Amino acid sequence: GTSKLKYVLQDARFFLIKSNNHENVSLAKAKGVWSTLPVNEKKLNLAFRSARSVILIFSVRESGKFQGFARLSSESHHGGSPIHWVLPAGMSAKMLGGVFKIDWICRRELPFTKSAHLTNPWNEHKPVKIGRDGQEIELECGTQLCLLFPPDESIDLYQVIHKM
Ligand SMILES: CNc1nc(Cl)nc2c1ncn2CC(=O)Nc1ccccc1
Repeated sequence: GTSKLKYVLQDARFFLIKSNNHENVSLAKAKGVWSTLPVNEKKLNLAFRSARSVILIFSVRESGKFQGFARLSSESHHGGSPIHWVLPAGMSAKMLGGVFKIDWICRRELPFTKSAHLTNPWNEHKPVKIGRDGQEIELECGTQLCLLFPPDESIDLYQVIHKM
Protein backbone atom coordinates (compact mmCIF):
# COMPACT_ATOMS: atom_id res chain seq x y z
CA GLY A 1 0.00 0.00 0.00
CA THR A 2 0.88 3.70 0.09
CA SER A 3 0.36 4.29 3.82
CA LYS A 4 3.98 3.84 4.91
CA LEU A 5 5.18 5.96 1.98
CA LYS A 6 2.83 8.80 2.99
CA TYR A 7 4.12 8.61 6.57
CA VAL A 8 7.72 8.89 5.38
CA LEU A 9 6.77 11.87 3.18
CA GLN A 10 4.99 13.68 6.03
CA ASP A 11 6.56 17.13 6.50
CA ALA A 12 9.49 16.16 4.26
CA ARG A 13 11.63 18.52 2.20
CA PHE A 14 12.24 17.73 -1.45
CA PHE A 15 15.17 18.55 -3.73
CA LEU A 16 15.60 17.96 -7.43
CA ILE A 17 18.83 16.17 -8.32
CA LYS A 18 19.97 16.49 -11.93
CA SER A 19 22.69 13.99 -12.87
CA ASN A 20 24.61 14.30 -16.11
CA ASN A 21 24.86 10.54 -16.64
CA HIS A 22 23.22 7.23 -15.75
CA GLU A 23 26.43 5.72 -14.36
CA ASN A 24 26.38 7.87 -11.23
CA VAL A 25 22.69 7.22 -10.54
CA SER A 26 23.41 3.50 -10.98
CA LEU A 27 26.38 3.80 -8.62
CA ALA A 28 24.19 5.66 -6.10
CA LYS A 29 21.49 2.98 -6.25
CA ALA A 30 24.10 0.27 -5.65
CA LYS A 31 26.05 1.99 -2.84
CA GLY A 32 23.49 4.27 -1.19
CA VAL A 33 25.53 7.46 -1.61
CA TRP A 34 25.21 10.74 -3.47
CA SER A 35 27.49 13.71 -4.11
CA THR A 36 26.78 17.19 -5.46
CA LEU A 37 28.46 20.59 -5.91
CA PRO A 38 29.38 22.52 -2.73
CA VAL A 39 26.52 24.99 -3.13
CA ASN A 40 23.93 22.20 -3.09
CA GLU A 41 25.88 20.28 -0.44
CA LYS A 42 25.47 23.25 1.92
CA LYS A 43 21.72 23.42 1.26
CA LEU A 44 21.27 19.68 1.85
CA ASN A 45 23.23 19.77 5.12
CA LEU A 46 21.02 22.62 6.38
CA ALA A 47 17.85 20.81 5.26
CA PHE A 48 18.92 17.52 6.89
CA ARG A 49 18.89 19.13 10.35
CA SER A 50 15.56 20.89 9.75
CA ALA A 51 13.16 18.18 8.58
CA ARG A 52 12.11 14.65 9.54
CA SER A 53 12.91 13.60 5.95
CA VAL A 54 14.95 15.12 3.13
CA ILE A 55 13.96 13.55 -0.20
CA LEU A 56 16.22 13.56 -3.29
CA ILE A 57 14.33 13.13 -6.56
CA PHE A 58 16.71 12.02 -9.32
CA SER A 59 16.63 12.88 -12.99
CA VAL A 60 19.33 12.04 -15.54
CA ARG A 61 19.75 14.86 -18.04
CA GLU A 62 18.28 14.07 -21.50
CA SER A 63 16.48 10.96 -20.22
CA GLY A 64 13.04 12.57 -20.11
CA LYS A 65 12.39 10.82 -16.79
CA PHE A 66 12.99 10.70 -13.07
CA GLN A 67 14.96 7.60 -12.03
CA GLY A 68 13.64 7.35 -8.47
CA PHE A 69 13.87 9.05 -5.11
CA ALA A 70 15.75 8.54 -1.84
CA ARG A 71 15.92 9.88 1.71
CA LEU A 72 19.04 11.50 3.18
CA SER A 73 20.20 9.45 6.15
CA SER A 74 23.22 11.63 7.02
CA GLU A 75 25.00 14.89 6.46
CA SER A 76 27.88 14.89 4.00
CA HIS A 77 31.08 13.31 5.34
CA HIS A 78 34.57 13.62 3.90
CA GLY A 79 37.07 10.78 3.58
CA GLY A 80 35.89 7.16 3.61
CA SER A 81 35.43 4.79 0.66
CA PRO A 82 36.25 6.91 -2.45
CA ILE A 83 33.33 6.90 -4.88
CA HIS A 84 34.39 6.28 -8.49
CA TRP A 85 31.92 8.77 -9.90
CA VAL A 86 31.99 9.24 -13.66
CA LEU A 87 32.91 12.87 -13.93
CA PRO A 88 31.21 15.13 -16.49
CA ALA A 89 33.32 17.62 -18.40
CA GLY A 90 34.63 20.28 -16.03
CA MET A 91 33.89 18.21 -12.92
CA SER A 92 36.67 17.15 -10.57
CA ALA A 93 36.52 14.59 -7.76
CA LYS A 94 36.92 17.56 -5.36
CA MET A 95 33.79 19.32 -6.62
CA LEU A 96 31.90 16.08 -5.85
CA GLY A 97 33.94 15.53 -2.69
CA GLY A 98 31.25 15.58 -0.02
CA VAL A 99 29.42 12.27 0.21
CA PHE A 100 25.91 11.79 1.64
CA LYS A 101 24.42 8.44 2.58
CA ILE A 102 20.92 7.85 1.23
CA ASP A 103 18.19 5.24 1.66
CA TRP A 104 16.30 4.51 -1.53
CA ILE A 105 12.53 4.79 -1.30
CA CYS A 106 11.75 4.09 -4.98
CA ARG A 107 14.18 2.87 -7.64
CA ARG A 108 11.60 2.93 -10.47
CA GLU A 109 11.37 5.43 -13.33
CA LEU A 110 8.70 8.10 -13.87
CA PRO A 111 8.50 9.78 -17.31
CA PHE A 112 8.21 13.58 -17.39
CA THR A 113 4.93 13.29 -19.29
CA LYS A 114 3.33 11.86 -16.16
CA SER A 115 4.20 14.94 -14.05
CA ALA A 116 3.09 17.63 -16.49
CA HIS A 117 0.27 18.60 -14.11
CA LEU A 118 2.59 19.46 -11.19
CA THR A 119 4.21 22.87 -10.86
CA ASN A 120 6.76 24.04 -8.30
CA PRO A 121 5.98 27.33 -6.48
CA TRP A 122 9.67 27.64 -5.61
CA ASN A 123 10.57 27.72 -9.33
CA GLU A 124 8.05 30.27 -10.63
CA HIS A 125 5.35 27.54 -10.94
CA LYS A 126 7.20 25.95 -13.84
CA PRO A 127 6.56 22.20 -14.28
CA VAL A 128 8.33 20.25 -11.56
CA LYS A 129 10.65 18.53 -14.08
CA ILE A 130 12.20 21.94 -14.84
CA GLY A 131 14.91 23.01 -12.47
CA ARG A 132 18.61 23.15 -11.92
CA ASP A 133 20.38 20.53 -9.84
CA GLY A 134 19.53 21.25 -6.20
CA GLN A 135 16.23 23.07 -6.79
CA GLU A 136 13.97 22.76 -3.75
CA ILE A 137 10.44 21.51 -4.46
CA GLU A 138 7.58 22.78 -2.29
CA LEU A 139 5.93 20.28 0.09
CA GLU A 140 2.61 19.68 -1.71
CA CYS A 141 4.19 19.40 -5.16
CA GLY A 142 6.96 17.16 -3.90
CA THR A 143 4.54 14.88 -2.08
CA GLN A 144 2.30 14.53 -5.12
CA LEU A 145 5.34 13.91 -7.36
CA CYS A 146 6.58 11.06 -5.15
CA LEU A 147 3.10 9.50 -5.13
CA LEU A 148 3.12 9.34 -8.96
CA PHE A 149 6.02 6.88 -9.12
CA PRO A 150 5.21 3.20 -9.55
CA PRO A 151 5.35 1.34 -6.24
CA ASP A 152 8.76 -0.25 -5.62
CA GLU A 153 7.71 -3.43 -3.86
CA SER A 154 11.37 -4.52 -3.38
CA ILE A 155 11.82 -1.89 -0.62
CA ASP A 156 10.48 -2.35 2.93
CA LEU A 157 9.75 1.10 4.34
CA TYR A 158 9.85 -0.37 7.87
CA GLN A 159 13.60 0.22 8.28
CA VAL A 160 13.37 3.66 6.65
CA ILE A 161 10.78 4.64 9.24
CA HIS A 162 13.14 3.25 11.93
CA LYS A 163 15.50 6.18 11.30
CA MET A 164 13.15 9.19 11.38
C1 LIG B 1 27.55 12.18 -8.46
N1 LIG B 1 27.02 13.52 -8.70
C2 LIG B 1 26.73 14.03 -9.91
N2 LIG B 1 26.97 13.29 -11.01
C3 LIG B 1 26.65 13.86 -12.20
CL1 LIG B 1 26.97 12.84 -13.57
N3 LIG B 1 26.12 15.07 -12.52
C4 LIG B 1 25.90 15.80 -11.39
C5 LIG B 1 26.17 15.32 -10.08
N4 LIG B 1 25.83 16.29 -9.15
C6 LIG B 1 25.36 17.32 -9.86
N5 LIG B 1 25.36 17.07 -11.26
C7 LIG B 1 24.93 18.01 -12.28
C8 LIG B 1 26.12 18.99 -12.54
O1 LIG B 1 26.42 19.79 -11.66
N6 LIG B 1 26.83 18.94 -13.76
C9 LIG B 1 27.93 19.79 -14.13
C10 LIG B 1 28.06 21.12 -13.71
C11 LIG B 1 29.15 21.89 -14.10
C12 LIG B 1 30.14 21.36 -14.92
C13 LIG B 1 30.01 20.04 -15.35
C14 LIG B 1 28.93 19.25 -14.97
